[PDB]
Amino acid sequence: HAHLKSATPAADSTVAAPADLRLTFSEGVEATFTKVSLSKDGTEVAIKGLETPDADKKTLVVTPAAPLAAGNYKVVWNAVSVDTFKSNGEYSFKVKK
Repeated sequence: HAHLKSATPAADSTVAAPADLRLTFSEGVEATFTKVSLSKDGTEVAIKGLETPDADKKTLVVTPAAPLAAGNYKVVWNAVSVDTFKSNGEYSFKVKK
């Protein structure tokens, strides 16, 4: 099972808007089969297809379709690991103007 070790922006951080979100897991994850829901104050934020840039597939990149405006974001993730276990979790962060 893939478990989330760290993310950028970090959980409970307040940051300038990030270019994308990067979730680093304890096991490789499958970008095709993993799903992420990004929302702000209870409204869906559109994202692109997911990606794992590294050979080991341990960092998942979530790219918003348009730049992130200020406010309170929630990330709900549903990972499929490279050994094909499903796991899920969630966290939040804030974007400042």
